[PDB]
Parts: sequence; structure tokens; C-alpha cells
Amino acid sequence: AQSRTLLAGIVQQQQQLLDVVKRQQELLRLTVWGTKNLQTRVTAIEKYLKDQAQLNAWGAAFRQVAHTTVPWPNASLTPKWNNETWQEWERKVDFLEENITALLEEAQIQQEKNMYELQKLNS
Amino acid sequence: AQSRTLLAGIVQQQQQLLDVVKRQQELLRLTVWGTKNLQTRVTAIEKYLKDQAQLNAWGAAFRQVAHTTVPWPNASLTPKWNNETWQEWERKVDFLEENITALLEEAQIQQEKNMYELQKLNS
Amino acid sequence: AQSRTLLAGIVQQQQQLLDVVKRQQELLRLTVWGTKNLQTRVTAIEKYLKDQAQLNAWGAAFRQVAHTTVPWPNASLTPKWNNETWQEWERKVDFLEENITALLEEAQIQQEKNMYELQKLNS
Repeated sequence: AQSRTLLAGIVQQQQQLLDVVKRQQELLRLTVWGTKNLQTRVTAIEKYLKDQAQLNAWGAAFRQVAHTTVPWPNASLTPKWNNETWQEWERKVDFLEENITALLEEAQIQQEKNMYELQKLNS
Repeated sequence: AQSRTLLAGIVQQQQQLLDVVKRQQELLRLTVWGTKNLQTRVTAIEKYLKDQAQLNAWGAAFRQVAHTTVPWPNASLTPKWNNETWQEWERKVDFLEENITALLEEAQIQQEKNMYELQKLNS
Repeated sequence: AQSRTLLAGIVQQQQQLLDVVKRQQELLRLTVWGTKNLQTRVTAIEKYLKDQAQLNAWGAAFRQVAHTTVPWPNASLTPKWNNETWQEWERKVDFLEENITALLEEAQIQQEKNMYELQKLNS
């Protein structure tokens, strides 16, 4: 009269939830790439923005032997303040990412053991 | 002496976990929009960056009947290399998104069936 | 002959799944910061882009007592259309975030109660 069949359905339900959780992890990685990808496009713009500073006045002198060049900075590059903070952000994801993989590994081992014990009850 | 009540609590717990998983899916969609939204702002800037290239020298000639115009490219537009790669990124999310919805549908059907069988045991 | 030990493994498995779900929430917050962080870099560029509009022609007049200044807008700033829509986006995350925390709190209370009842069965 034991509800072993009910447990078989419940054990299967947990396995399905674990799979969806794993799918979220892969989807999260794709979203992270988009953020990093945007930075790459931004860096290209920074090189072009510096060029705009170089553009100042062409032929602005036809009665003098001099050229006015004013390459005033344009793109504010982050060397330590924003760059250092970004590294901290990436490191936090790494620690959380490692913990998630560890729990998933333990869940998989425990999930298989629960199904294994269930089979012995009604093998 | 069967622990049917305990199972009722366990079955309910799985339902709550499924709901949170669904909430993460909707939250993920909001984050994806932010990434796409940033690109839209960037495209507007690209149109303005091209205009800066047009700006070169105004009135830089009052003793000549000519104007120096130097519209050197400014924003590097991605037509195939980055655009094609981005499409691959969106497609991967679609495949994972479809799989997540499929598992959720199966989980909902299985979740209701588990509760249904439980009611028959003590209906 | 009750499978209380099997239930102990199943109850533990749900607890592990809850922890991974919580890890995803913290990871999601880190991803949200990256999107907001990119906007901050963009705002800095907008101030520099306005400066490029100021750059027009230096010394483009050595036979006239006038200077041609053309500060044509460069960065299109969003005051109500995009800004208002962004607020709606943040609000949606808040509602979903609150619901996720509420379910997690209820799951934790229910999770502990399920383990507590299990101990009484075999305390």
C-alpha cells in the first residue's frame, strides 16, 4: 500500500526542475556576453572619438605659415577606478558561478541516488 | 500511518519552486530588453558621430573660392561580422527559451497529476 | 517499512534546489549593474559629444574680426520618452523581485516545517 508510484512522479518532477535551472545558467551566460559585447563596440567608438578631437580647423590659415591643432581629450578612458571596479564585478560572478556548479553536481549525484534507492524498493 | 500529509507539503513546495523559476524567466526578459535598448541609444549616437566627421572647418577660407570638407568615417558600423554574430546569439536564446517553456509545460502537467493522484489516495 | 529515509533525501534535494535559485537571484543583480554601468559610461560620452559640436573652426578668420561657432546638438538626450519607459522597466523588475523574495521566504518556512515534521516521525 506504499505510494512508491507517487514518489516516482515526485522524484521525476525534481529532475525536470533541475534541468530548467541549468537552462537558466546557459541563458545567463548569453546575456553576459551581450553586456561585454556592448563594451567592445564602445571601445571602437572611443578610438574614433579621439580622432574627432584631432579634427579642429583645416586651411584655417591662408595668410600665415602655421596650423592650429587642438586634440583635446574626447573619450574619458577608465584605467583604475572603473576598470578595477569591473574586475570586482566579474570576480563576484565567478564565485557565484562556481557555487552554482558545485550544488548542481551534488544535486545530480543525490538525484541519481534517490532514484537508485527507489528502484531497489521496487526493482 | 502513511505520511500523506508530509507529501502534501512536499508537493506544495515543488509548486512554489516552479513559480519562482517562472519569475526568473520574466525577469530575464526585462534584462535582455535593457541590452537591446542600449544598442538603440548607440545607433542614435552613430548618426551624430557621422555628423561630427562632416564638421571640419567653417570659413577657413576668405581669400579663396573653395571650402575644405572632410567627412572621414566616425562610427564603425557592423554590417556582417558583428551583425551576423549577434543573430547567432539571439538564436541561441530562442532555442534555450523554447526548451525552458517546454519543460515548464511538462512540469505543470506532471505537477497537477501528482497532486491529483494524492487527492485520490485521501479524497 | 515506511521509506522515511528516502523522503529525507528528497527533502534535502529540494533545499539544494532552493539554494541554487537564490544564487541565480544574486547573479542576476550583478548583470543588472553591468547594464546600468554601461549607461554611466554613455552619459560621460554625451558630455564629450556636446564638446565636439562646440569644435567648429579655429582661426578660420585672419582677415575678419569674427569667429564662427557652431555648437549643433550631438548627443540626443532622452528626457521623457526613453527616460519614462526606462522607469517602467525598473518598476517591473521591482514587482517581480518582491514576488520572488516573498515566495523564497514562504519556501524557507515551509521547507523547515517539512523537515521538522519528518523529524517527529523518526525523532
